[PDB]
Amino acid sequence: VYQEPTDPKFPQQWYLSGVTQRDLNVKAAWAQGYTGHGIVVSILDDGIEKNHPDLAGNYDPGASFDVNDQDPDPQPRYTQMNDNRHGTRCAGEVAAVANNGVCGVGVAYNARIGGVRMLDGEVTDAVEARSLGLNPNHIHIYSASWGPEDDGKTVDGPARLAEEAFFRGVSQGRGGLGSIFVWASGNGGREHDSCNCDGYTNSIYTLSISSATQFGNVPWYSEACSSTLATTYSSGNQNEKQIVTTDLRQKCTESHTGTSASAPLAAGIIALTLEANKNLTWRDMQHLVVQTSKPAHLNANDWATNGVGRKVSHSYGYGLLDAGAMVALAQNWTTVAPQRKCIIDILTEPKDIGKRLEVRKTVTACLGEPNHITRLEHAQARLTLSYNRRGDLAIHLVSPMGTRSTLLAARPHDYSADGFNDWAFMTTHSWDEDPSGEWVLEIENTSEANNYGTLTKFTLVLYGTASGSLVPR
Amino acid sequence: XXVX
Ligand SMILES: [Ca+2]
Ligand SMILES: [Ca+2]
Ligand SMILES: [Ca+2]
Ligand SMILES: [Cl-]
Ligand code: NA
Ligand code: NA
Ligand code: NA
Repeated sequence: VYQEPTDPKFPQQWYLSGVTQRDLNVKAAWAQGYTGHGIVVSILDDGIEKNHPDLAGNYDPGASFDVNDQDPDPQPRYTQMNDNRHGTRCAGEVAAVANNGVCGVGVAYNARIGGVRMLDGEVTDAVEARSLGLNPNHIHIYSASWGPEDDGKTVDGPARLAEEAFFRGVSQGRGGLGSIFVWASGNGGREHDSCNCDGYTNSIYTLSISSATQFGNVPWYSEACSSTLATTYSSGNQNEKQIVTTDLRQKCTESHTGTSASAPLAAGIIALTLEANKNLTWRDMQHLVVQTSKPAHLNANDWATNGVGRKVSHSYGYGLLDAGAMVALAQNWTTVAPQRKCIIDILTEPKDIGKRLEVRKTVTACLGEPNHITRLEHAQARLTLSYNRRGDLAIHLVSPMGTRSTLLAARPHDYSADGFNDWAFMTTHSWDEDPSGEWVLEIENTSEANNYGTLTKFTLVLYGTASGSLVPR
Repeated sequence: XXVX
């Protein structure tokens, strides 16, 4: 009979298990025999306290490097302000040691855990690329609780080396199955930021993870966008509990918070899932997340049922991760077919935006060709447009099955006159739909100002397959 | 940028 951890703070890890159902159903996975044995996770952040009493037993030098100082040792730089505590807090959520009388436990408390010290310095494209591409045949899962500024006016994504690292990772990493990149969707809620204006979260190669408060609400810091895939618990108001993990200087904290805590918990659940089936590809893992995540009792005003009967929200993606359901479904999972890509150049002429622009196009989704897609995964609207005040724009994309994705909500702080330069707005909300038929792009001025601009390019990029569909939910 |  499975025996749950005895660690002193495990009873405070409300998000891992409970009788209340407000949890990530992690104990069910543990009881099935999955605790992360043999899986390697790396925290790309400001370092990892490799000698921490709750990390040393799982620490993996092969999963670690110091890109900031160019040496193998990712130990954090100690300062009075304890600035470089962030990576250690993330690591303990994944893989804090269990049943050792110290602090709590990781989600995957028998996995191997490393860290890349890469945020404590100038974070160039090269720094990011050397981190994302570290030891890709040893590290299975990369967790990143960082990204572009959350000021609600930035549009920024991976530059060339970092994007090359993503493509190399998913193509040749993990023996050709593909590196698994887990991303925190952002902390820009108070600035009304959109996580589609962040090219790391908006990438198809990352599982972008949002947060829910203990009582099931959208936290103050949460960013809504269509690229988010799923949710894990994190902090909320001061009556709601927070995240328990390893802290700098060999301490234990019960007050880890924000978007930063959600991605590591997801990385831990994915590690348990990989233990259950080591042959899962990077795309298989996203399919499992889509099929098993749970909307129930997450509160949002934008829940919608997509074309295959799944509920989806811009705050939560497909809902809360469910570790027990993930590991169960992984065991007999049939590898998905190779990824197809169908490129549809929509416009025949530039279109003035004005107060409102609607572009309708009926597509065949590469009918009769080897890249014919009847089962969508990600879809992108790659848009090139000029506008005088970017944050006044709201952009929606409607699929042939009637699913309305918000590609961009208004951003009050985004005064930019620079527009969008082939920006690949991504939605997960039409996963498993048939993309044949009428797509609708809507661009509107949400303000009373007399704004102006022109849409000069709209490429609809469809990814997916032509086989293996399930009966809709 | 790149912020924690
Ligand atoms: Ca070092
Ligand atoms: Ca412990
Ligand atoms: Ca953001
Ligand atoms: Cl591609
Ligand atoms: Na491959
Ligand atoms: Na992503
Ligand atoms: Na159709």
